[PDB]
Parts: sequence; structure tokens; C-alpha cells
Amino acid sequence: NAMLTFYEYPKCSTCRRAKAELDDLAWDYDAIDIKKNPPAASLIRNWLENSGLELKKFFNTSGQSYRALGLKDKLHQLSLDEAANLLASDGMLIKRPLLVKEGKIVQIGYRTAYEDLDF
Ligand code: NA
Repeated sequence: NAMLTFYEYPKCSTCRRAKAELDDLAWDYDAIDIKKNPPAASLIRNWLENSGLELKKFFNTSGQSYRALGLKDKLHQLSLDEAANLLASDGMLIKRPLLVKEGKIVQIGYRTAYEDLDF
């Protein structure tokens, strides 16, 4: 089982770019469909608590689920247990792609090349 877990979705242009880079680097990874098999709530909670990243960075703010639910108004009210439950309940709510190493979040989205992580 690969040290790297790559969460993606078919209709996701950034995911396709990121996966192409993983292939070019020949890094071992396990690709998981974030809608069919989202990360567990306990795992998401650990990221929310320990990554140092702000809560909103974990949400797919350009997606329908986020808009339809008005999370814009609600996010500042959520506890991290509440947010982890929410995210775990609908993979379409979660920012993608995600790159995870041995259970630890190492990159959300694809603003910078994975090679910079220097694994
Ligand atoms: Na990523």
C-alpha cells in the first residue's frame, strides 16, 4: 500500500493535471475517488486539527454542494467535529485534489507542482 494517497474525481481538471505529474515523477500513489470513497471523518478531523490550514481550505467552495448549503454563512459557526462530519458525509464538499502521505495531509488543491514537496 502506497505511502501516497491521491483523492480525485473524474470531472476535475486540476486532478487530471496533478495525476499527470505523479505519473511523470513515477511516484507511487493510490488514487481514490473522493465522491465514491471520501476520507473518514476521524482522518479529516486530524487534518483540520493538526495541519495548521484554515478550515475553508478544506472545502470545495466553487462546488454546488457548498453553494446549495450556504456554507459561506455557516462555516465560521462550525466546530471542527461538525466540519469533519460534514466533509465526510459528501465527498463533493471536499476540496480536490488531495495528496496524503501516511495519513497526513500534504497538499490541498493544485496551486503548486507536487515535485516541490521533495519526497
Ligand atoms: Na493535492
